[PDB]
Amino acid sequence: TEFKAGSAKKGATLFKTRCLQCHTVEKGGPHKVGPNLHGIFGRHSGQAEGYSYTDAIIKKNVLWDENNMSEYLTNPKKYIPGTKMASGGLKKEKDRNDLITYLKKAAE
Amino acid sequence: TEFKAGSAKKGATLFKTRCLQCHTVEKGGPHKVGPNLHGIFGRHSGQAEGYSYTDAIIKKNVLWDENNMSEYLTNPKKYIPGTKMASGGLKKEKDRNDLITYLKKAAE
Ligand code: HEC
Ligand code: HEC
Repeated sequence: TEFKAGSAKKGATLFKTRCLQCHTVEKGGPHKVGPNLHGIFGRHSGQAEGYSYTDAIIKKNVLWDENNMSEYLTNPKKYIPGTKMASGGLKKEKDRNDLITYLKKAAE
Repeated sequence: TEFKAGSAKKGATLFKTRCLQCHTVEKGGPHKVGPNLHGIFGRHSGQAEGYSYTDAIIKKNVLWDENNMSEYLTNPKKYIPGTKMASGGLKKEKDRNDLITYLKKAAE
């Protein structure tokens, strides 16, 4: 990979401070500004049901792997021009690594 | 993605004619020349237990997604220099697509 396992604990707190505002990760969690992320890994972009995605994300049709998720998080709009995810991104690979480690584990 | 779903039926027969010689895909299937492929998607390269992999594959530490699997199949040795998988590859994207479609489904 080009993703290195980080601290799932560190990633949990990054999630809460950077992602929670718009998303849930638990199975059965609701869509909010952003879609619930349970089971995101291996799923393609813009496929959660009952969520209204941008045309851009559906069509980018990104396959979510720890690798892909990394570029996305780096700079969402640069990666999927047109996305309405209003996040400036996680510029440090160390933060991304911790977050993805946490997300790999909690969205399963 | 850059992978398009094909014919799972077509992929089953490509598997049997090109992959079966060295691999099994069923859960509980044994390692043969090549490792059993059950649950390969989302797993990193060189991690099936009880199989003796090349140094190269372990270290390539490729994360298996439909996308990755595609490049691999295209030309194994060009993608993982040092691998002992003795396959010349699947040059047509249409064949790859059918195979991966089948593999996505059978290795789950
Ligand atoms: C609101 C201010 C958000 C914050 C903070 C984060 N995300 Fe987000 N996300 C948001 C929206 C509005 C959308 C949908 C975009 C669209 O163009 O329709 C998303 C989407 C995602 C995705 C893609 C989901 C898919 O089903 O394809 C992922 C993987 C994602 N968001 C993850 C994520 C993470 C891990 C965040 C914290 C670093 C995060 N987002 C912040 C809104 C918002
Ligand atoms: C014997 C002549 C093989 C044929 C035909 C195919 N594969 Fe293979 N595969 C083979 C070996 C000896 C190995 C291990 C390589 C090493 O360097 O140790 C592999 C490995 C794979 C992998 C990687 C597995 C992992 O656990 O990381 C995959 C995804 C794979 N093989 C798939 C595959 C497919 C789909 C094939 C048909 C087109 C196929 N292989 C042919 C041996 C042989």
